[PDB]
Amino acid sequence: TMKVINDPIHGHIELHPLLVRIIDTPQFQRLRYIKQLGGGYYVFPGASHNRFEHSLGVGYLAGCLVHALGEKQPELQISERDVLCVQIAGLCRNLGHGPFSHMFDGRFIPLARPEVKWTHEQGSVMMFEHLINSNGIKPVMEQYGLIPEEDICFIKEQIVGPLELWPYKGRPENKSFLYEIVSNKRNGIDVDKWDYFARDCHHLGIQNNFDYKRFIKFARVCEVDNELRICARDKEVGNLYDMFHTRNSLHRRAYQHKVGNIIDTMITDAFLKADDYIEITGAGGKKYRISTAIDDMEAYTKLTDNIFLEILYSTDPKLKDAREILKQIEYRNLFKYVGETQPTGQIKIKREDYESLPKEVASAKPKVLLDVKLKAEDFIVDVINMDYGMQEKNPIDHVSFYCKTAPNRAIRITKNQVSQLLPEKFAEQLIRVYCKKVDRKSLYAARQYFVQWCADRNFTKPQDGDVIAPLITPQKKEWN
Amino acid sequence: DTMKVINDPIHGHIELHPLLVRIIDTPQFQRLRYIKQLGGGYYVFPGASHNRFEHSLGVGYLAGCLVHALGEKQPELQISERDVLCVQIAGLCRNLGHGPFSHMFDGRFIPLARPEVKWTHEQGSVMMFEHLINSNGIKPVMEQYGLIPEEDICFIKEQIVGPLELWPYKGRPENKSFLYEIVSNKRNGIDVDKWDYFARDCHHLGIQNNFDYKRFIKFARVCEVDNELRICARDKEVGNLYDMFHTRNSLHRRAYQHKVGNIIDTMITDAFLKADDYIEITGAGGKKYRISTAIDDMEAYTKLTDNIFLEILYSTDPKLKDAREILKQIEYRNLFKYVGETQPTGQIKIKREDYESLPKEVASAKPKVLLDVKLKAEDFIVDVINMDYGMQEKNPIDHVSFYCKTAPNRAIRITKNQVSQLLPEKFAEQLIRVYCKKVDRKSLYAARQYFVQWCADRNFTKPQDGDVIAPLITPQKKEWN
Amino acid sequence: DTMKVINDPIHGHIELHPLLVRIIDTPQFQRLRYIKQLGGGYYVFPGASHNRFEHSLGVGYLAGCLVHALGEKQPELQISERDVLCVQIAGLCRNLGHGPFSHMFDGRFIPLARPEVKWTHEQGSVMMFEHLINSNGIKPVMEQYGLIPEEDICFIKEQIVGPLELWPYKGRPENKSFLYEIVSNKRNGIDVDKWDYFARDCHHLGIQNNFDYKRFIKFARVCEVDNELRICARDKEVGNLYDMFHTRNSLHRRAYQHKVGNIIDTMITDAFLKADDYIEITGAGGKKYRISTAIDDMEAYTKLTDNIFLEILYSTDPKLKDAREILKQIEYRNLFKYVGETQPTGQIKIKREDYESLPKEVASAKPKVLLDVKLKAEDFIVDVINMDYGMQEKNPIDHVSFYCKTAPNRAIRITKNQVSQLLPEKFAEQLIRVYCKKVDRKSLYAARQYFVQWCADRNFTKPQDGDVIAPLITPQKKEWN
Amino acid sequence: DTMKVINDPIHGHIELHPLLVRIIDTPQFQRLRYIKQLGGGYYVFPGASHNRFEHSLGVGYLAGCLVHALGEKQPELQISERDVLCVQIAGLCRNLGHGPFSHMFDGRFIPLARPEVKWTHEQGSVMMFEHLINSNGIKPVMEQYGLIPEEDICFIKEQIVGPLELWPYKGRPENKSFLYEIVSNKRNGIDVDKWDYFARDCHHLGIQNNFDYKRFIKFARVCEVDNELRICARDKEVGNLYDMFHTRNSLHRRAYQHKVGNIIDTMITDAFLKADDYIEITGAGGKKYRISTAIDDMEAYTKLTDNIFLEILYSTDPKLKDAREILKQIEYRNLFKYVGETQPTGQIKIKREDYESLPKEVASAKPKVLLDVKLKAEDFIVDVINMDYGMQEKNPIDHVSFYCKTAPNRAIRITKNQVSQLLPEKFAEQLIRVYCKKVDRKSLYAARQYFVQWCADRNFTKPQDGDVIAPLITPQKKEW
Ligand SMILES: Nc1ncnc2c1ncn2[C@H]1C[C@H](O)[C@@H](COP(=O)(O)OP(=O)(O)OP(=O)(O)O)O1
Ligand SMILES: Nc1ncnc2c1ncn2[C@H]1C[C@H](O)[C@@H](COP(=O)(O)OP(=O)(O)OP(=O)(O)O)O1
Ligand SMILES: Nc1ncnc2c1ncn2[C@H]1C[C@H](O)[C@@H](COP(=O)(O)OP(=O)(O)OP(=O)(O)O)O1
Ligand SMILES: Nc1ncnc2c1ncn2[C@H]1C[C@H](O)[C@@H](COP(=O)(O)OP(=O)(O)OP(=O)(O)O)O1
Ligand SMILES: [Mg+2]
Ligand SMILES: [Mg+2]
Ligand SMILES: [Mg+2]
Ligand SMILES: [Mg+2]
Ligand SMILES: [Mg+2]
Ligand SMILES: [Mg+2]
Repeated sequence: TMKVINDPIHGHIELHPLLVRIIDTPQFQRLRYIKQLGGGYYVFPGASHNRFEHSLGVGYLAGCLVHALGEKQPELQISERDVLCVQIAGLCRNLGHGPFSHMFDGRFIPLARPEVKWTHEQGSVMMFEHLINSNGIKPVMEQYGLIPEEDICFIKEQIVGPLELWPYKGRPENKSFLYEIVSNKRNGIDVDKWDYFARDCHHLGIQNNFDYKRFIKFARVCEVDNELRICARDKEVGNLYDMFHTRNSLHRRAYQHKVGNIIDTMITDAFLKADDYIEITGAGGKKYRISTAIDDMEAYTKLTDNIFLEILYSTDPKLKDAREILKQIEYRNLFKYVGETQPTGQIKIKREDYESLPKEVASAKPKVLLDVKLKAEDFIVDVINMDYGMQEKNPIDHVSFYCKTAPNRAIRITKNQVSQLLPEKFAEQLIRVYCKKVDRKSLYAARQYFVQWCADRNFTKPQDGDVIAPLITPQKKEWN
Repeated sequence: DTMKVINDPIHGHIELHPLLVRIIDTPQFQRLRYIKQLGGGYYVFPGASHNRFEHSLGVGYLAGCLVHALGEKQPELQISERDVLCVQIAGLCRNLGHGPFSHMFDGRFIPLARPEVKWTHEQGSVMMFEHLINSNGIKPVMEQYGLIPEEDICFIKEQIVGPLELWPYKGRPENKSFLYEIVSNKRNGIDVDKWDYFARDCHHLGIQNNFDYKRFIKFARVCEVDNELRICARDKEVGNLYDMFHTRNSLHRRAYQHKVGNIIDTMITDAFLKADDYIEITGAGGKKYRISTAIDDMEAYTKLTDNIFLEILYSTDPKLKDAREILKQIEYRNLFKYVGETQPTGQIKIKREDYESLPKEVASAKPKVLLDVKLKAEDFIVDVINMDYGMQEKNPIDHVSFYCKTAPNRAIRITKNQVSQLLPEKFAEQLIRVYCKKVDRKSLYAARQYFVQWCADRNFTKPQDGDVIAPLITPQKKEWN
Repeated sequence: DTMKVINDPIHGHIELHPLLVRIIDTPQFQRLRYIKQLGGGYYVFPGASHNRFEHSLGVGYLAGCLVHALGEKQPELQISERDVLCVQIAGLCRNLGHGPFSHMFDGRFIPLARPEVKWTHEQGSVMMFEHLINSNGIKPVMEQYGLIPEEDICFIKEQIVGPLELWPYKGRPENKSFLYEIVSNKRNGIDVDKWDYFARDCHHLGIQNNFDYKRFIKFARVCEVDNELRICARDKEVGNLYDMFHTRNSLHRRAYQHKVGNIIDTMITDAFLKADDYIEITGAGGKKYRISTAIDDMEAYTKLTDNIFLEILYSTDPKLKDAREILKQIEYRNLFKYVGETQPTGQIKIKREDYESLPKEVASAKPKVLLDVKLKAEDFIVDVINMDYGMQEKNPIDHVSFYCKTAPNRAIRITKNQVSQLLPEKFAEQLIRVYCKKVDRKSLYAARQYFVQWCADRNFTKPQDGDVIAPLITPQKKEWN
Repeated sequence: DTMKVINDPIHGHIELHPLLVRIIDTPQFQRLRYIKQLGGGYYVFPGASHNRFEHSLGVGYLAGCLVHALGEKQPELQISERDVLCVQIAGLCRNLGHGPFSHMFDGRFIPLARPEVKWTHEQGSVMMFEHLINSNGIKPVMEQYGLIPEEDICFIKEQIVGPLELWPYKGRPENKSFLYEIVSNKRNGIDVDKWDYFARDCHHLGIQNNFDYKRFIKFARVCEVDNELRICARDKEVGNLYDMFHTRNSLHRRAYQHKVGNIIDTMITDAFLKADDYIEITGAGGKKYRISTAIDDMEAYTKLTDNIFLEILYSTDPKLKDAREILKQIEYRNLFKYVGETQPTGQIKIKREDYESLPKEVASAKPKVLLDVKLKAEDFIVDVINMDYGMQEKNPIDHVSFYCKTAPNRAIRITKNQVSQLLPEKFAEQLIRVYCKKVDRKSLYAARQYFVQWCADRNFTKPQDGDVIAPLITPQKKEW
C-alpha cells in the first residue's frame, strides 16, 4: 500500500504503490548520483541536491494540480488512471539527465558528438522504456487499472511532446489540459519549474519569489479553440510575469554563475580527454564510451557523477591529461574570468560561429604594451542565451485567463494591459570571456584583447572596462 | 544601565545600547506599538498584524549593522561610536511621525481634511523627535554617552528629513557624507528602511522576499565620488539592485496597493472625516484638538493612534452615528465595490488637482446600454496610484556608484544597457481604480458600463475583464477589439 | 456567495466556505482582531503583535484538514460535508470568548474583580457564539447549506465546552465520537488548537517549533476503542507526541510565562481593577456595564477589547489618575522588579486560597542581615505558576490510543516504559516568582534577603543566584551549601 | 590573496580568511564533498543529500563567531587574531577524518573488519590534517599570517582530539583554557559542531530545530573556575541547554537512528566487507591498500569516499559478485526486514562483546507456535543502540558553569532540582532492533514469534506491537 516520504520542500508526500515500484529501480535510483545543478555545488555549497529528490517533488506537484482540477470540476471526468499517468510523467521527466545535469547535454555531447541531436528529454523517454521493460512494470500498471498501450504513450508524450490537427494519441482533445501539467510546450508554465524554484532556493540560500500553491488554487480549465486548456485567474497575470522574472534571476545569480560555468567547462574538457579511454559496460557485456552510453540505456544507467571521481582517482597514464584538469579544480587553479559583454542592437550570434570567437579575440590588436602575446586556444568564450523560455516571444501572450464574473470564459491579456514596468524584450545574449593562462601578465594582456574586441565588434562596454583597460576604452566615443 | 538584548523574528537577537533603550522607553516611541505598519492591509492579509514599533527596532539595528560593517572593513573612515549611535537613533526614529493606519493618515486623511497644509510623516518624525527629547531629558543622557546634542540632534534630523535649509548638511562634514546614505537615502532610495520592511512585511504577509540585504552589506564599500565619500556597491551586484526595486514594486502590486486594502483605507478615512468635528484629544495645557489638528501639538499627536478607530466604533454619541455606521459596514464586510482598473495611454498623465473631477467624468459617460439605475458622481470613487522605482520617471541605478574587484577604491557608473535588455524601459506609471459606493447587483452592473465607457472615451487601456463585464461597450473601440 | 481564499503566513492559502465567511464577517468575530494572542508578551517579544483573529482562522482550517483526511482515508466513517462544516465552525469559534489580553483577563483580572463567580473563556466562547448566531440571522444560512441548527448548534457548542450536562453528547452519536477529539480534546489535549498556536506563536516570537502536525494528520486513523470510534495514532509516532508536550512546556517556560511578561500582565490587571468603577460600556438596551460585568451581557462584551488599555492610558478623568499612572510606568518601563524564582519541595503543593497570604509570609521572614529599609506585605508580589502536560499530575499519553501497521483497525495502548527512560517521571510542578513594587537599590537589596530567607524557611529550592544576591543567608541551609 | 565570501543556506554569507581558503582548496579537504553527512539516512530522508564539506565550513564559521564574540565582550582575555584563526582551522578540520558514509565507517565497518585496531574519525582528522599541511606547504602560509606552526599545529590538534598525552595541553596556557571549549568540548559536549549539525541536518531532513545558538553566543562569558578561565552561560539560559540535549536525542530517535536508515548502513557495511579483499586503493609510492587498511596511509585515505559504493555497484569483476549483489538489493529496495524494537529492563545492560551472540539467542528462542519455516542465527540481525546525553549515565549540565547579571564575573553551578521536575531522571539507555534477512511472509511471520519470545525470555520490554504481531506469545508474560 501507499508510502509517505518527508521532503523538506513539500513536507510529507504520499506515494501510490505503483509509483513506489517505479522509483525502486536502478534506472530511477541512478538519479541519486546526479547533481541537480552540476558544477554549481562548487560555488554554492548548499547545492548538494540531486535529481532524485527533484523528481519526487515534480511527481507530487503534478498530482496536486490534477487533483485540484478534478475537485473543482467533476465535469472534466478526470480518473485515477489520468492522475497516475500524470504523476508518473512528473517523476520520470528527469530520467534522461546525465552527469552534472545540463553540463552533459548542454556542453559535453554537443562537442563530443556534434552530428547527433540529443536532449535529456529524448533520454528520459528511452530510459523510461528501458525502466518499464527491465522491471516488469507493465503488469503492475494493469493491476492498478492502467492500459499500457495508451498510457505509456500518454506518459511519453507528456515528457517529449507528440511522437510524430490533434497530434497526441495517448488522450483526446477533451483531456488536452493534462498535457499542460508536467512539461508545458505551449508556454513553459509547469510543475517542474515550481519544484526547482523552491528546491534550488532552499539549497542555494536564495529566496524564491513565486507562490505555486496560490496558482494551483486559482487554476481552472476552460474551452479555448475547441481545446480544453488550463486557465489562470486574470488578476494573477502579474504573478506570472514574476515567475519568469524569478526564473531569469535564478539563472543570472546561480545557474549561469561565471565560475559555475567555467567549472562546468573544465569538467567537460576533462571528459573529452577521457572519452577514448573510459569504458562502461552496456548490454551483453558490450563496451561504450561516455559519449556513446546514450545509445544503450543499460550503459546509461551506470553513467553518473561518479565518472568524475573515476577519472580523478585513476592511475592509468592514458588519463593523465584528463586527471590533471580535475586536480586543478581541486586546487582551485581555474581558468580565469576576463569579463562580460553583450551584442548591440539587432546583432545576434549563431551557434556555428561559437568556435571562431576565441580566434577573433586573439586577432584583436590593442594599442598597448604587452609582455606576452596570446593565442586563440588560450581563450574561452561562453555565449549564454537568456530568455523567458520562448526565444524572442513573450510566454504570457500564450496564456489563457478567466475573470470572476465569467469563470468558464477564457480570455487573453496583452502586456499593455498589465504594466509599463515590464520588459520590452524577452531574449538576450551574454558573452563571457575566460583565459586558460592564469598568470598576472597573461591576464593583464587578456583584458586588453577582450576590451579591444568588444570595441571592434561594437559590443557593450564591460562594466569594469575603464579600470582593467584604461588605455583602450577612450578610443570608443559612445563609452566615454 | 547596560546593554539590552531583544529577540526579533526577522533579525534574531538584537543588542541595544542603553541610550537607545532610554529613547525607546518613552510614550512617544511606545506609541508606535498601536500603529499598524500596513494600515488597512491587515483587513486583507491577516498575518499583517505588525506595528511600526517593531519595524523601527529593525531599522535601528540594520542602520547599526551597515555603519559597523563599513567601519570594520575600512578604519581609515574614522567612524566613531558617536557616529554609530547617531545613525542608529535616526534609524529608530524615522517612523516616529506616522499617524493612525500609517500611510492612510498622511496619504489620504490629512490631504482631504486640511487641504491647504503641506504635511508628511517625515515632518512629523522630526517634531516628535524634538518633543521626545525635551519631554524626557534625553539630552543629558546623550552627553553622558559622548554625544554633542547641538551637532548630533541636527545630524539625526538631517538623516530623517534631509537638509534643514556645495554641502548643505551641518551635522557632519563631506568626509562623512556616506553616513547620510544609510537611514533615508535621498539620492537613490537604497537604505535600511526598505530592507527592514521587505523582510518584515514578507514574513507577515506570507509572501516571500527576493532581496538579500546581508549580501549587500558584505559588498558595500565607501569610495570617493565627486569629492564626496559615498557608499559604493560591487559592480556585479547591479542586477540584485534592479531586483530590489522590482521586488518593491511587486510588494506594492500584491499587497500595499491591494484594491480592497485601499478601499478599506478609504472607508476608514471617510469615517475619520465624519468624526473629525466631534472627537477631541487633549494636547498641551489641557487644550483641545481634533484628529486633523493633533499634528500641530506633539503632546496631542502622542495620543493619536489606531485606537481612534475603536473609539469611534464603540461610541454612543449620536453625533458620531454616521462615522460609526461606516466602520460597522467594514465589520460586516459591506464594502464599497471595486469596479475595475485601467491606465493612461502614451504621454497622458493625471495631476492631483484633477482627482476631484474624475468621479464626475465617469458619471458623465453615456454608455449605449440598458440600465435600471442611473448613477451620480458621488456614487463613484476613483483612486489614482502612482507606481515608480522611487524617483518618479528616473532610474535610481543611474544614481548609484559601483566598484570593481581590481580597483576597490575607484568608483564607477553603470548604465542600464550594460546590464540587461530584459529590464524595464520606463520607471513610472499610474493605475486608476474605480469603485462604487452602491453595492447592489444592478448598481454594480451599471457602474461597470460607465467605467468601461469612460476608459474608451479617455483612450485608456482596456480593462482586463472588459469584454466580460461590458461586452456591449468594448466593440466600439477598434484598438481593443 | 461562493468560497473565499485567505493568505495566512503559517498555512498559506486557506479556502473558506461561504457559511464560514458569513460567520466571520460579524462584529462578534471581528472583535478578535483587537485582542492580542499573547497579551503582555508583546511587551517582551516585539514580534508577538498577533491577535486571536488570525489564530482562529488557523484553527478553523486545521480542523477542516483533519476531518477531511479521515474521510478520505476511511469512507466507511460516513463523514458528511455537514460534519465538516460543524467541525470547522467550532474551530473558528472556540476563541470567541477571550477578553482583553487573552489569558490575563480570565487568568488574573476576573478572579480578582469577581471572586465569587466562576468563569472561563470557554464559557464565554459559547455565549458569544449564541449571541453571534442570533444577532446576525445565521440560522437561516446554516439551513441553506444543509445544516440542522437544532442538532448542529448543540454539536458545535459541545466541541468547544464539552457536554452541556454514558454517551454524554447529544449533537452526534457514538459512531461519530472521533469528531469531538478534533477542536478541543478533553480526553488528552491533542487538538488542532495547539497545532495552530505552536506554529503561529513560534513564527512571531522568533522561536522555532519542534512539532510536525502535518505528519500527525497523515498517520491518524479512526479505530474502535470501548465501543467508541476514536482517533488513533500510529504506534511509532508516540515519541513525537511526548515531544509535542515537551514543546508546549518549553514555550511556556521561554515565552508565555516570561517573568517580565507576567509582571506586565499583573500591572495591567492592577490598572484595570483601579479603573473598573469608572469605566462604563454600553450593553443591551443602553444599559451600562463595567469591565468586570461586561461578561454578563454579550452585547457589551463585544465592545470589550485591548482598546480599554488605551482608553485608560489616554483618559483625562481624574477619577482614573491611579489606573492611568500605572500604565504610564509601563510605558517608561518603570516596572515592578523581579526578585527571584523558586519551587516547592517533595509533596508540598500550594493551593489557590493560600495565594493571598504569601506576600505576608515573605514580609514576615526575618533574615539575619543589616537592612536600611523594612518592607511590607503590600510591597511584594508573588506569582504562582502551575506547569503541567495539560492534565495536572497525569500523563496524557496514557490517554492516547495507537495502531500498528500490521493491524491498522486494532487499537492499542503504549506505556511510558515502552517508549524511553529519558522521559520525565513527573508531569506537573509549580514555580514561584517574587517581585517587589519598591524599585530602588536598597529596597531591592532588602527584598532579596526576605525572599531567600523565606525560601529557606519554607524548605523551597535554592534560587539559582541565591549565593550571589544573598550570600549571608544561603550558608545557614545545609542542603544548599 | 584576500578574503572570500561563501553563501551558505544555514548561515548566509560567510567570510573566509585567505589562510582558510588555502586549507580548503586541497584534495584532502575537498574530499569531504563526496562523503554524506548522514550516510544511509539519504536513503530514507531524500532531502539529506548534504556532505561533510559544507558542515565543516559551518563549523569553522561558528567557531569564529564565538571566539570573536568573547573577544569583543572581554578585551582583558587578550584574544589574538592568531587565536581566532587557530580556532577556526580546528573547526574546519575536525571532520577531515570521516570515512565513506560518515559514522557507518568508524561505527560499523572498521570495528568488524579490523577488530584488533582502535580507531576513530577523530584520530583520522588529526592524521589527515598533518598530511594536508605537509602535502600542500601550508606551514609557510601560516607564518605569513602570523601563526607559529610549532605551537599552533599542536593547539589545533589538541582542539580536535584533546591532549596528545595538571594542565595537560601544550598549544596554549590555562589563561586561554576557554579556547579549548569551542570546537570540541570534552568537558560537557557543548560546542559549535552540534550547533551546525542541528541547524543543517534539520534544514535538510525537513524537521525543525528547537535550539538557538545565536542566543547562546550572546550570553556567553568567560569566568574563572578552579584557576581556569572557562566559558560560562547566563544562569537563566539553563533550560535552553537541557533543550539542546533533548533536541539532540530527538534527532537521533527520528533520524540518525531510523530503523531503516540503520539497516541500510548495515547492508552497505556488509557489502564493503565482502569487497574488502578485492578492492585496491593506491597509496603512497604506488603501494596498494584495502578499504580496511586505507586508514594507515593518508594518501590512500584521501581517495576513500562514498565513491566506493558505486565502484562496487558498477563493477564487472566476478570476485565482487556477492558484494555487488547486496547493493543491488538496496536499489530494488529488497532490504532486510525490521522485525521489532525492545529495551533492557532495570539494571540490565548489554556489553559489546555480547553483540555477536544475540542473533544466536533469538534463533534459540522456542515459541509455542506453529511454524512453516525454522530460522537460523545467520538469518537475524540485532542492532544495539546506546542513547545518551553525550556522557553515558552522566548529566552534562552538572559540568556547566553559569553566571548571573548581578555578578557577571562570578561563576556558579546549577543542579537539576534547581531547574525543573519535568526533566529526565536518567540520561542513558539502550535500544535493541531486530531484523530478518529472509524477507518472505512466512519467514517474517516466524521471525516475529522468535523475537517476541526472546524478549519474554530475557525479561525485556514488551514491543509496542507485541499483541498484534505475536498474540499467542504475549499472554504468557504476566507483567505485559
Ligand atoms: N519523527 C519524524 N519526523 C519527521 N520525519 C520523519 C520522522 N520519522 C521519519 N521521518 C521521515 C523519514 C521518511 O522519509 C518518512 C517516512 O518514514 P517512516 O514514517 O519512519 O516510514 P517507514 O517506512 O520507516 O515505517 P513503516 O514502514 O513502519 O511504516 O518520514
Ligand atoms: N528562551 C528564550 N528563547 C528565545 N528568546 C527569548 C528567550 N527568553 C527571552 N527571549 C527573548 C525575549 C526578549 O525579547 C529578549 C530578552 O529576554 P531576556 O533575556 O529574558 O531579557 P530580561 O531583561 O527578561 O532578562 P534579564 O533582564 O534578567 O537579563 O529575548
Ligand atoms: N499576488 C498575491 N500573492 C500572495 N498573496 C496575495 C496576492 N494577492 C492577494 N493575496 C492575498 C490577500 C488575501 O489574503 C488573499 C486573497 O486575495 P485576492 O486573491 O486578492 O482576493 P480578492 O477577494 O481581493 O479578489 P476577488 O474577490 O476579485 O477574487 O490572498
Ligand atoms: N546574487 C547572489 N545572491 C546570493 N548568493 C550569491 C549570488 N551570487 C553568488 N552567490 C553565492 C555563490 C557563492 O557561494 C558566493 C560568492 O559568489 P560571488 O560573490 O559571485 O564571488 P566570485 O568569487 O564568483 O566573484 P569575485 O571573485 O569576482 O568576487 O555567493
Ligand atoms: Mg522544462
Ligand atoms: Mg532585563
Ligand atoms: Mg523613503
Ligand atoms: Mg486544550
Ligand atoms: Mg572570486
Ligand atoms: Mg563530541
